[PDB]
Amino acid sequence: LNMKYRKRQLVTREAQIKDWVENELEALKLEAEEIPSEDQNEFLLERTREIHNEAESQLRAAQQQWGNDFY
Amino acid sequence: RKLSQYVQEMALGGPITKESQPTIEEDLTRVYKAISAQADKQDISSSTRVEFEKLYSDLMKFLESSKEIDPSQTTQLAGMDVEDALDKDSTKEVASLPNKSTISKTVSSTIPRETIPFLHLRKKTPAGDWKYDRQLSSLFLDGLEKAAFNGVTFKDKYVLITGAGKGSIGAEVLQGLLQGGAKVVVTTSRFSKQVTDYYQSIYAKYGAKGSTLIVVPFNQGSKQDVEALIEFIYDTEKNGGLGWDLDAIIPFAAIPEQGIELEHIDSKSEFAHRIMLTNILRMMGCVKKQKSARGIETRPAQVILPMSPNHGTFGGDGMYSESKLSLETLFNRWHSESWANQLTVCGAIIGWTRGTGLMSANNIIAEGIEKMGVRTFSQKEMAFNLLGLLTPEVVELCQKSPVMADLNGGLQFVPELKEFTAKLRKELVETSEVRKAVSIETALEHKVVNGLERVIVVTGFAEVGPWGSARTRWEMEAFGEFSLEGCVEMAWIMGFISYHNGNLKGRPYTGWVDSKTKEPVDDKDVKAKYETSILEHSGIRLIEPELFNGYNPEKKEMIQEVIVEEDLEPFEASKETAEQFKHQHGDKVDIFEIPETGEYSVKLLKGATLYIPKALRFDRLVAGQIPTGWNAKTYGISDDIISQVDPITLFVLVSVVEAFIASGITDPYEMYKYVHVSEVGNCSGSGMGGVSALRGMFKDRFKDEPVQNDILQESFINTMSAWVNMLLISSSGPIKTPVGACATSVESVDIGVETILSGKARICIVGGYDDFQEEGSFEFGNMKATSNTLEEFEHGRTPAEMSRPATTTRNGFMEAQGAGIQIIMQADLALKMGVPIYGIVAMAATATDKIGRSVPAPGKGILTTAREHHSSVKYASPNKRDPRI
Repeated sequence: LNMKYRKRQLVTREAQIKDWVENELEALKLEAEEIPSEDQNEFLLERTREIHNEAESQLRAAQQQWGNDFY
Repeated sequence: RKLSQYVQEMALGGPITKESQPTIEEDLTRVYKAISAQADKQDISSSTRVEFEKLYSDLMKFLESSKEIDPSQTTQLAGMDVEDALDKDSTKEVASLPNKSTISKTVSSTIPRETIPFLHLRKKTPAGDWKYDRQLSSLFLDGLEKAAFNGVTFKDKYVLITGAGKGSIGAEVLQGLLQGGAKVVVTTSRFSKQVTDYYQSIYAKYGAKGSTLIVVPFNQGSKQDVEALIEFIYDTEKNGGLGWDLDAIIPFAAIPEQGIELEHIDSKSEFAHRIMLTNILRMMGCVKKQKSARGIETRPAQVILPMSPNHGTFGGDGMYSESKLSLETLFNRWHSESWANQLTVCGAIIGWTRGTGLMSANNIIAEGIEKMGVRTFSQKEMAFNLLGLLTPEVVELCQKSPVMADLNGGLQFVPELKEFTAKLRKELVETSEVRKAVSIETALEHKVVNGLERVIVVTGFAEVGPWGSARTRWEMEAFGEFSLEGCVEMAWIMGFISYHNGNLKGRPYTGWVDSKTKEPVDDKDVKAKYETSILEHSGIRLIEPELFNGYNPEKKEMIQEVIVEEDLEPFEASKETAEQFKHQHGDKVDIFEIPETGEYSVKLLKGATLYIPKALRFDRLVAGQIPTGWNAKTYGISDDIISQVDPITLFVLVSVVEAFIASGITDPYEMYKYVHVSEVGNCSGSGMGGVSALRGMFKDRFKDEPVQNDILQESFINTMSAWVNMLLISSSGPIKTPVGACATSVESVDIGVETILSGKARICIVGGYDDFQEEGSFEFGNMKATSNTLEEFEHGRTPAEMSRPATTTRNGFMEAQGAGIQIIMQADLALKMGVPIYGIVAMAATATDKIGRSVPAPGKGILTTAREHHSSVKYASPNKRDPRI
């Protein structure tokens, strides 16, 4: 806890957030066409630049606690 | 005696050893370990010094209250008339075969010439004078042998001393007893702050385990004051107090009375004879009258009266030695007068002290008198012998018989000391006169040839307190003076200094220097060795009391403007202008004061009893006049905005910009190229006051002196925080503005720090203004917590002090004008082209949780014990909601 602990920082995060970023763009690959590919690059500019920030903010959601909202 | 790195530090070691305080001064010294990081050779050296100083201090818990020992090396003299223009030297050589007083013990024993010793102790002589009896001469020498190595203890002694300050021998006597642990009080004539602080460090350098000190101001002569202090040292605790027993007394003299022979029995030379015995002889009498009234007969009081052997020896004495040789009757008075079970006299004849701090007469020769006749005493630390003459096992002999002890080391054995004094004076100055006459012409014989991410950062701040800018008061905290590069910045404001003197039109040719006082004394005023003492204390001592005349706005402070009412009945028939009678005729009823019409004129006027004017009063107020200002305020501000905006808003206006240059952001439009959608902004200004023209909103309405047509805009408390926006950095975002005064300026930060942890906002400011005015008294002073002189004039005169917290001397605190400012960032952007960084943001205060039925309560455990909540139900095992930490 009160040390430079960072263990539960590295174990239950930096792995599960590391997991469903591999598993999240593939969920978009299930909805890859759905008869777009008239606006695929649109949905790449739409959907894929969302989820990277979602990949960014969810890691920052861990960055509330473990040192910065530690108590 | 092997002193080096220690010595004076070794003296501090004994001083550290003295005030023991069981398990108190252990633990702080025990944390000389703790963080003993062996990475510095200095740290490792002190680590060696750690346990050794801890050792003896562990070995002296509960002991006799320290020594009286002087670990300084013994001394003598060093008078030299050197070769060239280097005429007279001075003193303080090293003294051959000395240093240690233990070495100076036996050296002061078997003395030369043809005498008993270096410090004998005579008595009565069968039916005559003072035969050097060995038995009395034994133990006194043995008492010094019982000193040096052995300590000297002084517990429960409770003595007063007349002896004055710096150069006096009683000064060093005072040094001994506080080291010895007595509780000594001291009188003096002169009383000031300069008198005060000198009697702080001596108490701070010599407070041993049981030592307190009282300074009293008291004139030793003029007997109408001598009774009350002697009363005050003996009164009942349910009166003035200080219920002591006064076990010993040493009064010393004053008043030189020099250079006058028999022909001058006139005035203030006259004043010495009343003060050297006549107040004194009643004082030892009355103390017995005080003592024997209570009946404390088992514990007498021992006096030590100074004597002198040079009676009829030295020259134009006047009445000094002649009143001095009138004391010895006290010996034979100790029989055939009933006071022997209450007092005891033991004389002290002390002669020929070196050491000019003050009153070392003929501080020139000191050395030829150690040859033509081998006799000693160029030694200023003779009080070491005196301090032995208060010690128990000697007081026993003082309970037997009075003691004449010639503490003069043997100067009486030379015949004709007077010319013998002059003979080395008349030759050694004459010897200097030889080579001095040689030196100048020899040069004249020569000279005629040639020719993360939510951490919050302190970024910028600038207080304008009662002193100058925020760079000033750190150094005034750091040093009493102003430290020239610090000093001219203080000297910039108040306008004494006239920076940009003009690169031309100086003294007709070229020449510019940052000068003073724009066009009185503009003359070129160099930044060097000047402006200390040509811009000092007049430049310093105007920012403290009497608050001013002609400042706020007048406020005479012994002349109070109260409106008393009266309804007299004589009549006037005065005159006036038209239509204003009607707001006298609306104001007062018709049956009093029918006007008239003012034919070919304005109107007409008065009549019957009229029931007005409620004239005026003259009233004196005690509690005020303490704080002040700075006699100049316009930096680079826009003129004629300042006709409307004055009383406090300038202070916060000059605050923010000086915070911004300190936080390195000029031109706060510079932020908006770190492009936002500009929803990031405004401050959290605060303060109960800012009234400061609202006085004009009430005292200057229905009384009709010029007020602008809109004052309710600048009436509020957010209106300053409006003017930081549109007249400066011009955001659109959030505005908080707490007040919370008498504890303000933090919740503004603390709710302001809540703003930035939320992503609702970024870079922000906090308030901090307040003000003093006429109505800044009266519910202040009447609140009786604020301040009050006269007992801040009376027992402490002290206009510079006026307030010392945690002292019991506090009677009211103080407040002044003030202006304080801070700015805060998200700290990620503070890494983005750095402002730069200063601090670190910690606390979260401000929840009272206590509802009594009064107001207010200062800070003991009222609140913030809900802060540091951090409970401890059973865990015993290491490593928001979190009830533990």
